[PDB]
Amino acid sequence: YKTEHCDDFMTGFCRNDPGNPNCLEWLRAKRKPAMSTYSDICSKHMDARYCSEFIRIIRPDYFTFGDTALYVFCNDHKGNRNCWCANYPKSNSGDKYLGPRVCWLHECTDESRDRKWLYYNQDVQRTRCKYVGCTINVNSLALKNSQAELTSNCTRTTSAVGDVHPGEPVVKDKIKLPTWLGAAITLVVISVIFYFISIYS
Amino acid sequence: VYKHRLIVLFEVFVVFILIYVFFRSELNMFFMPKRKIPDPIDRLRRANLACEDDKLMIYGLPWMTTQTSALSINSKPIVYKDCAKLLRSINGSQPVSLNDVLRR
Amino acid sequence: NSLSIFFIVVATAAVCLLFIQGYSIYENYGNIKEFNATHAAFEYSKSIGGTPALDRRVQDVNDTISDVKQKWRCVVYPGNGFVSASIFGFQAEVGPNNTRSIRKFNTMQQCIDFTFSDVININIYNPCVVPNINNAECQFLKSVL
Amino acid sequence: NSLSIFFIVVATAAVCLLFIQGYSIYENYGNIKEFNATHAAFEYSKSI
Amino acid sequence: MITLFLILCYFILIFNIIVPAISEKMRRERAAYVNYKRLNKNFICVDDRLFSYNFTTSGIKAKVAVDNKNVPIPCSKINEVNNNKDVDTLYCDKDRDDIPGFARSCYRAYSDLFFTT
Amino acid sequence: LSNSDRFSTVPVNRAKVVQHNIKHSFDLKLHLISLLSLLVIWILIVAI
Amino acid sequence: MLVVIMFFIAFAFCSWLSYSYLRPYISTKELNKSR
Amino acid sequence: DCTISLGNVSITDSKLDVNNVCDSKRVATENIAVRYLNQEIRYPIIDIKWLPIGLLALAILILAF
Amino acid sequence: MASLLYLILFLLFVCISYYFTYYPTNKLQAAVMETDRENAIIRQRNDEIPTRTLDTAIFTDASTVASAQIHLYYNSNIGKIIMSLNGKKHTFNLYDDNDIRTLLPILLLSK
Amino acid sequence: KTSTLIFFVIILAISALLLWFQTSDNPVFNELTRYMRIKNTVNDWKSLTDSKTKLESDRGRLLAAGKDDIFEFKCVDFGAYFIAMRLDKKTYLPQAIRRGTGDAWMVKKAAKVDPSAQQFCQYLIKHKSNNVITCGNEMLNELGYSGYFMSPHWCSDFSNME
Amino acid sequence: RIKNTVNDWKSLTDSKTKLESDRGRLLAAGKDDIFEFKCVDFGAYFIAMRLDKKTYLPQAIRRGTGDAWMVKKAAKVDPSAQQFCQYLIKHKSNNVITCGNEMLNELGYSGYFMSPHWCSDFSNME
Repeated sequence: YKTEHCDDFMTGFCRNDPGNPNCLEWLRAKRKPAMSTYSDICSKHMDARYCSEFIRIIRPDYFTFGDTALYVFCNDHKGNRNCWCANYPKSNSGDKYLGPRVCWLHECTDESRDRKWLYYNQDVQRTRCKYVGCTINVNSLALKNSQAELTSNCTRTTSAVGDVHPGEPVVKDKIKLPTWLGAAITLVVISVIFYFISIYS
Repeated sequence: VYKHRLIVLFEVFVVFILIYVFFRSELNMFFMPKRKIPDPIDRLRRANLACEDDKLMIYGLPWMTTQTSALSINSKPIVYKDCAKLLRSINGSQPVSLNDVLRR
Repeated sequence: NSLSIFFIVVATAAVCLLFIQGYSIYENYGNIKEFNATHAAFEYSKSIGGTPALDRRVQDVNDTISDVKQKWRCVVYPGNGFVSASIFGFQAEVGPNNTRSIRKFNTMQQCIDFTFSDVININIYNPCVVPNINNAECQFLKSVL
Repeated sequence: NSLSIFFIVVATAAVCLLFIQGYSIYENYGNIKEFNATHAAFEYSKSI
Repeated sequence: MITLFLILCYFILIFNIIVPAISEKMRRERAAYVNYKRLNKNFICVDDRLFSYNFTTSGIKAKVAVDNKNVPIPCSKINEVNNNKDVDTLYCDKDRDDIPGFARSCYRAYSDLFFTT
Repeated sequence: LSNSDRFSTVPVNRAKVVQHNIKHSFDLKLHLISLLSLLVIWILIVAI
Repeated sequence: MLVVIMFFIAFAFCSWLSYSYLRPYISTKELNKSR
Repeated sequence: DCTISLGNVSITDSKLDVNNVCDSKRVATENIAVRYLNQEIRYPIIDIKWLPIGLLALAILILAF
Repeated sequence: MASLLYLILFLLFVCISYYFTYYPTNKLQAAVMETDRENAIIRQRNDEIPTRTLDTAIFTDASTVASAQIHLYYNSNIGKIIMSLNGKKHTFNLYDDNDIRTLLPILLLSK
Repeated sequence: KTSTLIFFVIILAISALLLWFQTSDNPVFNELTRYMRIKNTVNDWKSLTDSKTKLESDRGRLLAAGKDDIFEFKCVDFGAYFIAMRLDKKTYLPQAIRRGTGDAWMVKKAAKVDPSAQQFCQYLIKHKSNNVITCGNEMLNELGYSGYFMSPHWCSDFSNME
Repeated sequence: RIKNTVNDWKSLTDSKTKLESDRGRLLAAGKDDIFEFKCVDFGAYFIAMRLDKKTYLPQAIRRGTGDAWMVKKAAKVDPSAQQFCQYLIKHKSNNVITCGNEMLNELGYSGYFMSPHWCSDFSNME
């Protein structure tokens, strides 16, 4: 795919199967038919892996195809939780976190989040975010029969932190019986039954 | 006495009548084998990472008749000059299937 | 007489277990009653099929329809508001002479409230059928689904 | 002997009582583990 | 006294193991059938297939709507199956190996009867 | 401040919390178990 | 003969008990009546 | 402004407590958080499906007669 | 003869009692038991994939390989494997040929 | 001889009494069977559900810090269906519009882009929002399953990190 | 073991408070100022305490219904903290907490066996 000869056939062949290594290699040629075909493919299937590779390939030189694909996908899929940075679910504020405001919602500017879900203008401002606070990150926590606590009191001041609320004593102290009473009754009744049977016999 | 044996036979007859009338279908579905639940990973159990010269391939996939190249994270066929050495270092000379990995 | 001893011990075990169970039940009946009352949903889980609980008493037309175009949706009719549309046609209203005219709504929410309300209010106005046919509305309906 | 049978019956009753008590402990082993997981700190403490 | 013991064993078997099993089965399944009939729908969509139920002396029985080719009718036609009174049906009792996933569907048909029991 | 409602504005008497936890908890009856075991052993050996 | 007589009396009484308690659930006359 | 970035933490039969005290005059606190364990005691009730079988046990006394 | 008949009757008794005590006799019990059995099967199949962190040789390109520590979540009910690598989740469909060809080198080069 | 017959009759009488107990819809019999069934499930699921619910209340308290509209209903797309979810204002747990006395109202999608399902979900948000169901302890106490250990489910972790 | 330990807590507390009341009886001899509130420095906080007139155990100014007041210090020299402790002495001295059995009955602990605490540190240092 170093020449424009296979463009016409691959245009349809790659709509049939976009994750194909040959289709992805055709897109690495970074010609207009390939990028437009994948912009059309990813405007419907932006939640697929090949769309991650597509966004990786195009940006930053041809981010426009991925931006148009993301716009179409996230105006179609309003309920997708991954479109809530580009298309905020609030009715009158969808452009709430566009541009340098992407930093104002720290779940959009995240390293665990795929950047196909951000416009390029949001993506370039993700490296200029200025964050103040106390973050604890644990890559993994495999805990077995062990209670764990992860607290981050971020204030410089030593707070007047007291005790944890114990809850409410739902259980009520019902009047119980002596613990030996069941055994005593069982043995007594068994012996009495045996004695009565012996006398009758 | 034969009367008591006849009573036992009558009781067995009543047991069989009740079982036939009310629990016929439950007993019919008793020797039949249990329902099979599909396993999405069952067809990948025999897959082993063979190497052809410098190209890392996947064997053991029945529905994919042709030898299929192993892809990398960015969906690019894997070519490595030290393919054989890496494979030998990972597991050894003997081939390893996915079943062996799952059974570690 | 070892067999007689075995029979006596096993029958005594049965009777004594019955008495222990009776005493425990007598002294804990209220306790287990409160336990059952407060844990009533733990007897049988509502996911016996391996699937989430579904209230069949509550109706939903989305459960059965498998073709999107069969469903009714609110779509913007340019220059005239919002209309409810499907492959069958548009929600319609009766004219002066029992005619079918496209029922138009001012706002999306009103259209949704009319469309999805459980009250039977379906009046088909197919713009591609022989009685009332025109190219503009038919093309719009084909392009909007 | 009648008294031997009575003693055998009483022994069976007592062993059934013991089995029921062991079953009570068995049924409440999860409660025991929860109590221990919460209160293991106070196993040797001289105050709260 | 072996025969008297056998009489005792079988009497207890019947009236304390089998007949209570009948009682629990009949109570549960009659309640499920009543809840079903309260829906006022002849066929219900379970696992993308139309299932109806009937009550017989042996309990409740599920059947699936099928067409002339013994292919189950999809729920998209549920209305036109409920109005229809001559629907071809296959009972879930007899195992059908030609229909894919019949056992799972009959399983789920029986399972969603007991949303209340 | 994420778990501000987890704490108590009023002081907490944690000793009473532990004492209620001990009060309303499973009672391993080792006294009854020991008496029953001794009775069983005496019946099995001396009595029988 | 006393064993036979007593067994039939108990069988009849227990069958009567079971029938009385299980007629509302096995008698499908009410279900057939409802249409 | 101070960040803790732990790796693959794995703890078994133990207790963990991470406090983001970056030398902020916060005294080392090992306060044990007690709660009201509203425990339900299980009762020694054998499954009453045993009631027929137990009756059979008593029945075998007829063999000793 | 008589002893053989009595033994046969007693064994038939014990078998029928065992079936009616430990096996489902109505549709509610059968459905509950099959739910439990299917859940056990699903949990076993999910647990076949190692949940703990594992070392793999992951090819980040055609000719580049790096040793990486990954986590895997297998859901066999829907047939999907989520790999947490470098803090990001990649979802592999087990019915997709390309996803299979990408995931299998990661799983097989593990240790 | 006679004692054997008397014991025979006594055993038949006790069998009749146990028949009465079992098949007469007794309160004690019903409570004991219920108790066994309930006790096993409680032991299986109550502690898991409580620990997971506390952890997700922590996660939802962390997630809701700063956000103002996190406590109003939004139609969330779960691939094959829509659910009208929000964050519970008290326990900070996922909450969904319930369907009758069952689970959440999952509005099925006929294709990948289904506008009618979106709009019916919005109709639920505006109209049927008085009936709600929360993941975890409430779902376990009302439906018998918590939803955290069942997949696919809108409460499960796999369905949400996918 | 846990049950037995929590049972013994009370007797251990009673023994320790009797011993420390004896030590306080021994210590209070010829020093009348010990019976008056004093602002003592604990490195990180100031506490206004004295010796109880009756039981001869340490007794400090209470904070609400909780333990003794602790005027936290932000450095080694905190004039504001000390002056606030003086203000507490001159105004809010009507409500006090005493170590030993009174603190056990009010707050569930006697102050002893707790590290760090003002009862044990004040008894040990003096």
